[PDB]
Amino acid sequence: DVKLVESGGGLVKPGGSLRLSCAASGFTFRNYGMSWVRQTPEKRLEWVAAISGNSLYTSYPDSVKGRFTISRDNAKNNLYLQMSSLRSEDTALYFCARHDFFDVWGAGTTVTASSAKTTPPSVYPLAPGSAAQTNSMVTLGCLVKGYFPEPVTVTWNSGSLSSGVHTFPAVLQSDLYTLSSSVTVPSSTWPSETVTCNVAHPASSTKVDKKIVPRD
Amino acid sequence: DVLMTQSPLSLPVSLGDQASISCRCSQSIVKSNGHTYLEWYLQKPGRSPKLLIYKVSNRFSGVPDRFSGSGSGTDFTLRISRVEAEDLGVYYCFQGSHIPWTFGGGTKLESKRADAAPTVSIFPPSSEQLTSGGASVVCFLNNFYPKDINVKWKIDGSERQNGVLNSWTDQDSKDSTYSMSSTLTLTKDEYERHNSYTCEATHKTSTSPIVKSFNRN
Repeated sequence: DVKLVESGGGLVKPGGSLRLSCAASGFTFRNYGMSWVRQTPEKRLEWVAAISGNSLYTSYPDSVKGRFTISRDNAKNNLYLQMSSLRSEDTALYFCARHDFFDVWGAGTTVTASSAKTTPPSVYPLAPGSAAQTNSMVTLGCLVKGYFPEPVTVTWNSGSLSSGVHTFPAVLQSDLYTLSSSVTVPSSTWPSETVTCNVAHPASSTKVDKKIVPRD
Repeated sequence: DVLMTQSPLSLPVSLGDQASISCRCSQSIVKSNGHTYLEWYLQKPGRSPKLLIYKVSNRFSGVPDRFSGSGSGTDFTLRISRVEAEDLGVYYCFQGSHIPWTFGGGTKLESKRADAAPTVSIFPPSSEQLTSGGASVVCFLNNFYPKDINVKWKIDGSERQNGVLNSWTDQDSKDSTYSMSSTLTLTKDEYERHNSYTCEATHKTSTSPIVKSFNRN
């Protein structure tokens, strides 16, 4: 099992610093060139830095030269990316990748560079408009509003209610994220059986459980 | 920099049919050793990219015979003969011939299915959001096909395009449908000045406009 595991991704203010790590296993690390490749929120992939197996040779695109420094500790099976004087343009998912043109990629670690402040979400329940309606199925929801940074985690009934759910991508409206999640159940099972959405926002160290009750 | 341009941006295909994706480069990617390091990656949502083709035409270990690469000059093609569900995701071309190494912008490979009308649900602002001075009206248009659907909001019968945020899920793996969320955010005062709130689902030729309404009272 050849593995690359990234870590060290966080929220940084513009002008701030961050060091990412990439732990490798399943191969002789010093034998392979390594790169960092970022994926932007628009999902463009961008090659960011490369280093030789032996550590002696490095390259960078001009857009990161003098800001980012790639290194490796072969004795530790670790690749590093030291990022400094960060701007919002650097906000991305940062992948660690191995040269054969990258045949092995890590899962990535998220970096976000922003002057916007860490903010817990407000969680609002979405119960059907007061009129009792109607068919076999009832759609309920939770509205998760005004948090920063990403991500949030949304579950239903602690994860035991997994079928029939749509959790939508967050949208950024002036410094803050809003997301919603829908769940559809047999109309016979609600409100007789409780439906609760659980929202976690690790950045703010917050969890909120919001039981969906019929409105009056 | 070699700019890599992919077309199309998105490609709906019926399972078991052929797909071909093009990648153009702004300049030669023949490396000085005579070789062309054109690669294709597949990225599935939730996952990291996976190598499928290297050096224009060589299938990476484990990659099925249905994937092939062609090309030479500034134009390169990935063909998938007979697409399966496991093949769906975003395809990226990549040149490793000249530093900086560069990626194409990606091509989204999607499955075709029968057209499906959305299930539409409208929600008033919760009482909890009102105590804080806000008012969002939420509309879910769930499990529809194709991806492009028109959502229209009306307030007391008058169209509102301004305070609305839409968000779309990735094509559902099990049923191949899309779902969408539409949010109309208003102040509490603005909300309390109006009565009928309506969320409307249409195509542009679809003779079935699905309307969902509430009156705040």
